[PDB]
Amino acid sequence: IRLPAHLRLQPIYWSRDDVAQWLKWAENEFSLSPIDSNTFEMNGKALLLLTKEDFRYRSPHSGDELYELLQHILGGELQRKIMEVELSVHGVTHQEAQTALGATGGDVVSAIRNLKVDQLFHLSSRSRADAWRILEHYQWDLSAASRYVLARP
Ligand SMILES: [K+]
Repeated sequence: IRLPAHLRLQPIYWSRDDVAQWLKWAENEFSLSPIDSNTFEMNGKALLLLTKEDFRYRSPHSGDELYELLQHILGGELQRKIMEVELSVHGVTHQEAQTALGATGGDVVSAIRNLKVDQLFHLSSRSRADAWRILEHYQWDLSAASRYVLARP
């Protein structure tokens, strides 16, 4: 039906109060069994990281419904992807994560690798093929690849 204010923002901006308000909205809109407000004590970012099994454990009556709503109706899937990209590539901005996912078609794996080469390339005068060499050499661990180039004699 109609989503309330604040619930219209992306889930990554949902506060812990917004999440409780979301649960209330879904309960009334979908005639769910009463959901205790202390069932998801976390903000919208955390919410996106729970698995479907986690939603079922926390709400046996409605967990799977809530997951599908959040992830596949309210845009949770893309926001989980951008958050994984941003957290897998230190130094990446949120806007940059969105841009890289779009540039790879929602392929999280390609987007992370593309940003890792960008980040390592940014640390020195070495070329992009040099940065690729060090990343491949270090099994795409950006932390170790970075320290290799920073600690050269
Ligand atoms: K590029």
